[PDB]
Amino acid sequence: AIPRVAVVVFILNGNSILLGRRRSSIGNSTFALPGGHLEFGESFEECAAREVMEETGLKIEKMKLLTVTNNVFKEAPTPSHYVSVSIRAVLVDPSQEPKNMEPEKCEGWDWYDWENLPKPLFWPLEKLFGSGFNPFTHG
Amino acid sequence: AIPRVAVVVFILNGNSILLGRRRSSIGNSTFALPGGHLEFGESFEECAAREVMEETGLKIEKMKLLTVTNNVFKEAPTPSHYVSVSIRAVLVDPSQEPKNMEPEKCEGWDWYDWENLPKPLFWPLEKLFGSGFNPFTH
Ligand SMILES: [Mg+2]
Ligand SMILES: [Mg+2]
Ligand SMILES: [Mg+2]
Ligand SMILES: [Mg+2]
Ligand SMILES: [Mg+2]
Ligand SMILES: [Mg+2]
Ligand SMILES: [N+]
Repeated sequence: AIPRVAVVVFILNGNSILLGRRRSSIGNSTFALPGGHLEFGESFEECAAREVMEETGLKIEKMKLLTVTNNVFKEAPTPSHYVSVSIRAVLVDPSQEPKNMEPEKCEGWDWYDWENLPKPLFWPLEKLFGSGFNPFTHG
Repeated sequence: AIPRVAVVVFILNGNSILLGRRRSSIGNSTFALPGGHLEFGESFEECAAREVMEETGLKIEKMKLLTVTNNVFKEAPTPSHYVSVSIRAVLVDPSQEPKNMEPEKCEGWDWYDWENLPKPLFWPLEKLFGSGFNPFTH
């Protein structure tokens, strides 16, 4: 069991970010960002765009590094440890509608306003926001 | 292969940081930070303190997250991909001096002034500095 790298993406659209409820052994039914495992040789930005495309169909651009978090799930059915690298991005076409391209892993994607975020948030996301982190203004 | 997580540590002492020349198949003889592989279940801060202790004997405190870099070495004898999390720290005892605890991996550790850094820096470190990154003010 070793720590595994994931990239997670804050897609900023107006005052909103894209979230979707997980269908997963970890954080089931909680609202989370699009994202996934970093592949060998891939950059953070390449991973962000690929994962967003694979999961939502959305085309993003202007990717920027935000932060990194350490997320240990010792009590999961398969104990897991993720190191999650967060990336900010925007839509190439702000009118583009999300699709649920991996519908066995997510209930669906929707936009949520920064001042009216849904609950329950996936714990790594809630914990990060609890530190005061704001993807619109960070860095 | 798969990307592997390392934690690397900027130990700030006055205007200086700790660096040591690698003995390695990647970046041999270049100046690098103390650090190493994150273990399962470990926090970034726990890893930083453990790796610094194992490599230098130094006791550090006040750890703080700085940034993360993606470092691919496709050309290495064994192709490697590291995701490096940088941590800032200071010495518990400012008078403590490092020891070369793992001479198989490093020639030794010394303090280098921010305005007079040595060369060659290990490429991930040189590339990070090339972006304007400064561990004292970040
Ligand atoms: Mg994945
Ligand atoms: Mg994947
Ligand atoms: Mg995917
Ligand atoms: Mg190591
Ligand atoms: Mg090690
Ligand atoms: Mg060691
Ligand atoms: N995660």
